[PDB]
Amino acid sequence: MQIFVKTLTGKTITLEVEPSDTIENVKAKIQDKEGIPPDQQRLIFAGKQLEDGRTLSDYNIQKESTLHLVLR
Amino acid sequence: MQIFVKTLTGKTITLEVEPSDTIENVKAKIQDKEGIPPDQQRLIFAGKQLEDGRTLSDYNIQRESTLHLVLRLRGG
Amino acid sequence: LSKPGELRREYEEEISKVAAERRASEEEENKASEEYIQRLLAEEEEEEKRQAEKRRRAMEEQLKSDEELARKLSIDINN
Ligand SMILES: OC[C@H]1O[C@@H](O)[C@H](O)[C@H]1O
Ligand SMILES: [Mg+2]
Ligand SMILES: [Mg+2]
Repeated sequence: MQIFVKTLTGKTITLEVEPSDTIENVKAKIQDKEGIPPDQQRLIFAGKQLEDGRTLSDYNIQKESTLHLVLR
Repeated sequence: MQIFVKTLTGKTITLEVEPSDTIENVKAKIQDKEGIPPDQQRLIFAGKQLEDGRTLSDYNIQRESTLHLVLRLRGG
Repeated sequence: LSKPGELRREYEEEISKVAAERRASEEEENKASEEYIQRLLAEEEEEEKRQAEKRRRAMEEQLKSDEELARKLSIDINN
C-alpha cells in the first residue's frame, strides 16, 4: 500500500505501508527518507493531526491518501 | 461449443469453449478478448456464482447457454 | 453483440469514473489538511510575535528603571 507525504516545500515523497502500521511507524519511514527525527514530525490527514499510537486504518488512510508533514 | 456472456448493461459476447474448460479458463478467455482482469470478473449461471476450479459441465452449461458477467470496478 | 473492445471500452470508462470519485474524495481530504495547516502556522506566528513583544516591553522597562537608578547614583557621586 502506497501513500504520499507532502512537505511544506511542496515536494511529495512516497511511502510503502500497511493498514496496520502506526503513525509512529510512518514517522520512522519518513525519517529513513528525509532524515527528520520523528519527534520533530507532525502528520496531518483530512484536516486533523494524527496520533502516534493509532494505526493508518484507524484514520481511514488508504492507498494514494496524502499525509501532510509539518515540522514542530 | 459457443456460449454467450452478458453484462448488466445489456452487452453480449460469444466465446468458443469446451465443457471440460474450467471457469478460470473461461475468465482468461474473456480477458484475452475484452481486457478485463479475471479477478475483476464474476460469472453467474442458474442462480449461482461459478467457482474458478469447476468446469462448464459441472454447472450444466451447454451449447448457446448464457452466462451473466458482473464486473468488479476498482480504483483503489 | 459486442464489437472489438465495446465491453473493453465500457470497462475503461467505468474504471475512469471510479478514479474520478477517488480524486474528488481526496480533494476534500487535502483541502481540510491545507486549511488546517494554514491556521496552525498562523496561530504559531501570532504566538511568537506575542512572545517577542513581551520581551521587547520588558527590555524597554528595564532601560527606564536603569536610568532611574543611574540618576539617583549620579546625584550621589557628584554632590
Ligand atoms: O476519514 C476520512 C473520511 O472522509 C472522506 O474522505 C471519506 O468518507 C473518509 O475517508
Ligand atoms: Mg530508521
Ligand atoms: Mg491472457
